[PDB]
Amino acid sequence: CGVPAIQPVL
Amino acid sequence: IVNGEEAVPGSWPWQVSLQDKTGFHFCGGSLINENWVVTAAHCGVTTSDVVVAGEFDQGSSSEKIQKLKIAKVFKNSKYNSLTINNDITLLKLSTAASFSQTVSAVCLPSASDDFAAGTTCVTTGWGLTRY
Amino acid sequence: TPDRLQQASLPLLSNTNCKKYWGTKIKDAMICAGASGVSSCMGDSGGPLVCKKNGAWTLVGIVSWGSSTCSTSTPGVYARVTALVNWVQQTLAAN
Ligand SMILES: *[B-](O)(O)[C@H](Cc1cccc2ccccc12)NC(C)=O
Repeated sequence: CGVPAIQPVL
Repeated sequence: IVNGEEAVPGSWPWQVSLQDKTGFHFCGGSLINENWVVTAAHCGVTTSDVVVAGEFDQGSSSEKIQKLKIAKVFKNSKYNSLTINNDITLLKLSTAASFSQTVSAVCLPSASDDFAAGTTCVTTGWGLTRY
Repeated sequence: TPDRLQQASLPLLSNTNCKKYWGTKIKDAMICAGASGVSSCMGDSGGPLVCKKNGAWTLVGIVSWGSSTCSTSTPGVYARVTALVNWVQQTLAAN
């Protein structure tokens, strides 16, 4: 859980 | 979100949109596995509402989204609508979500987890950007 | 409401510091964040407040309530998941 396949960019 | 920015499409895979039968977005939610969504008790979800997963642009017709039906609404019995305390409702999907690159689960913390003041976290959603 | 999904980074506050804004309305199953130039608003309710812990994003709060005007200088209030996770576990196990 909690690890997206498409990384967020902040 | 006032003063936020547009997200990278698909980068918050657990984020779902609660929409009424009219197609109107009224609340957000998070997938905790393929059959359960966590949302706020004050959202007042009923089984006539739909959970939309895999969506980024609610104005787009070409996204492969998942419109999931709700089997049951579990409003925390401790929820106090007068104080808005214990504001949580679980939704059991009658149709399980299909996890993909754009649809997956967020982790839940242990009851003893510590998240210190000053820590920078992130919040996401389709709420008002200007009030 | 916006068509595309929005995001915003924001700091968590202590319940003591948050009570300076909201007084006694701040209960134990609540956690405050914001007052940093951003604000959750109408339509965001039920959504996540996630923090990265040991490399994974974990659900720390659920968008709950705040300023009627979505003031970016007042703390937003979220349901503290750490105080509700045991109920989530019981509910999932029984159904
Ligand atoms: B919800 O129903 O979209 C709403 C969210 C809300 C409203 C106003 C200010 C907020 C600040 C921080 C977090 C959420 C906020 N909840 C309610 C009770 O209207």
